Order: sequence, then structure tokens, then C-alpha cells
Amino acid sequence: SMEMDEKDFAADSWSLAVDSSFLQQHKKEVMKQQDVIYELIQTELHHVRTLKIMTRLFRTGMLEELHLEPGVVQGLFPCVDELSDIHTRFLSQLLERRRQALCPGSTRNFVIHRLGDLLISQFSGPSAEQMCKTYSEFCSRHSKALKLYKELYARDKRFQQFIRKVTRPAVLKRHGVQECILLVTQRITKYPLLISRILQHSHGIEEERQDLTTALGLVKELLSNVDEGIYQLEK
Amino acid sequence: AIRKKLVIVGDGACGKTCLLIVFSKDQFPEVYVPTVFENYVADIEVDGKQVELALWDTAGQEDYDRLRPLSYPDTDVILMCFSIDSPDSLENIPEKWTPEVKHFCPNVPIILVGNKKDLRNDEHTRRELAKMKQEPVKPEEGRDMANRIGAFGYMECSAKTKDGVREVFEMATRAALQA
Ligand SMILES: *CC(=O)Nc1cccc(C)c1
Repeated sequence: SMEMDEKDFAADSWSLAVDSSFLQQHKKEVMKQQDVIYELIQTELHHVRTLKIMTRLFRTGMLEELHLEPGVVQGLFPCVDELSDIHTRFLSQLLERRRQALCPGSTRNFVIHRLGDLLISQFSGPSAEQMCKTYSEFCSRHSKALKLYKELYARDKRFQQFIRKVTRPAVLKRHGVQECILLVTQRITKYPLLISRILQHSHGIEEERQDLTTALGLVKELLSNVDEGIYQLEK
Repeated sequence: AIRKKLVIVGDGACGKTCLLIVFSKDQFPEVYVPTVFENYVADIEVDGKQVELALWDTAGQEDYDRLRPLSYPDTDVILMCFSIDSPDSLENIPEKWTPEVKHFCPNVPIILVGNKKDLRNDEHTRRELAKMKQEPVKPEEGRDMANRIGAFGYMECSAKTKDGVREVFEMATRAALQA
């Protein structure tokens, strides 16, 4: 994470992130719609931070500090670079859409009127196919990754030392190897919950209600295809 | 401090997400009740034992039968949730949640939790249920279901008022420590 985005998403909601006089200028439905959008971006930020912990802290740490076969590290952290590139581009697009919506002279007061188009482009076409193929692979390799980590911790003492060091900071409390792997699997099932609650407060602009409805169906078609392509691997 | 894993299972609007958020925050969200729960690691001291309790949620996974089982590995305690204002959610406990939880998690303590107990004396909740020829889930019905499915225990709570929330998670920690 970068301090700019950590501070921008430090607040518990959009109502507490924007200035109090700025909040007082808007309708209740606007405050509710923006609170759910802010959360979609907040959790997307946390999702990319999780994927960076897996790539730079755990994965890269095991390559430089340990004498493990590169095929073993690939089994512990499958498709993490592809997932990192996929969601980093999405977070990028969500963060730019927030900066375009920013009030001139302010760095925290914003109202996003268009989100649907951003989601339709992410959850459709070749971008969605890349993501569907990536998550079907990740989730089919998820068990073998948990089992491989557990075998390495119950045979190698230098791997045990490495895990105690990297995860020692309080920052990594809920973010160990196995927690990160499950964090990445549960992520795709969060989107229809977020987009449905966003859609619920987007009945002002009609093109926007249709965009969020089109994206909602796109996320469900995608989830159904990731679920259909899962086929658990064994050691 | 021993690490133990908790997973909450149950139907869609049974309140499993609300419950986790209220426990992890300690209060009912004042300004914004979040939509989702990522994960949380709780420091609990039950009966003089210090435990690290990883809290997970299955909300969003209810329709994906090949994704959902990926939440179950290494579970030490299952909170089996149902809503007191929805007697239909209780009917699905022995038909859908119990066969699946017992298949992926053999020998894992299950605590049947009855969420939304405040709605048992709510006016609008009783009128709507009367149209469907029903009434809120009675304590004896929950106990009779926890007994029939072989649950470790039956507990009720309210995420809204926070009554009984601390006790469900403390009991879950005691249940996870059994071996
Ligand atoms: C652009 C902007 O920041 N406008 C604004 C309106 C009301 C109150 C405050 C502090 C700013």
C-alpha cells in the first residue's frame, strides 16, 4: 500500500472520509450510495495489499532467503502475479474514477456518479475471460497450496523460522500464508454483494441503474463459470 | 497463544455477517454497517486460556457449491446460523447445512446459533410471519433442532442490541479447544 491511498481509505465509511460540511450538502440516498462505493474500493485496496504481501513478502522472501525448489514456491503461491496484475489494474481504474470525482481544492471530498461502466468493462470480454481462467486455476490449486505449506512447516525448521519472522509485525495479524490464500478465494464472492447494495441506491440516473444491473449479471455469470471450472488437485 | 479457526455457515439473510462485524468491532456499527466481512483474528481469554481465533464467513458462497468447501479446511469450530424471524432457514439446517458441514468437517463442534432474537417481540416481524401462517422460532424449537442434528450446543443472540454475542464467541473458543 501507499500512504496516500491508506489515508484516503482510513475512515470507516464515506460519511467520515469526506468533510462534515461537504457531507451536509447532499441527499441521504447519495450518502448511502457513496458509502457502498467507498467500501468496494476500500476492500479492493485491501485485496491488492493482500496479493502484494503474497508476492513480495512471502513468495520473494522464500526465493532469496530459502533453498526451496522454484516449483515448490509456485505451488504455495499459484497465479499470484497474474492476480496481482488483474486487480492492480482494477484498483488503478477505481482510484482514478475517485480522483476525477474530487472537488477542486480538496483531496477527500468526492461523489462518484458513474461506476457501472467501470464494472461492465472489468467483468466482460477478454478481461473477464482472463480473470475466470485465473480464478478457476487458483481455486483448483488452493487445497494443494494449503497442504504443501503445512508439509514444509512440519519438516523444515528453516521454513518455520522464515514464517515466524515475516508474520511477526502486528500488521500481518490476519494475513499469514493460509489466511492470504483463503482471502483471495473469498474475494470474488464479495462483488455481487457490493454491486447489489450499490444498485439498490442508484435509481436516480436510469443509465446507471441499467449499468449496475448489467454488471451484476456479469459478475454472477463469471462466478458461475469459475465454480463450474473448479477441479481440486492433490499432492 | 494457540491458534484456532472459526467458520460461520447458514442461509443468506440469516445475519452471519452482522454478527461477525459486531463482535470484531465490539459495538453495533454506528454510522455504516458494512456489506462484507473479509476476516479477523480475535484475542480471546476463555476460562484462563489465551487463544487467537480466526473468524471466517461464508456469505456470498451460498450458491457456489464448488467454491464454498474451500472455506472449511482446518476448521476447529462451526457456528451454524439461522434467523429467529425466518422459520424456513431452520428447516434447511438438517437438510442442507448439516450434511455438508459433517462431510467436509467430521468431528468439528457445531454450535447452533439463533440470530435476531430481538425480532421475537417485534410487531412488524410477527404480522408479516402471520400472513405466511407462521411465528418467530421458539426457544424449544431451536433446542430441539440442535439436539436432532447433534450440535455441541444451542445459543441465541442479537447482533442489533449485542445481547449474547460475546458469549457465543467465548463458547465457540471453548468448543474449539476440545480434543
Ligand atoms: C470542492 C469542495 O471541497 N467543496 C466543499 C463544499 C462544502 C464544504 C467544504 C469544506 C468543501
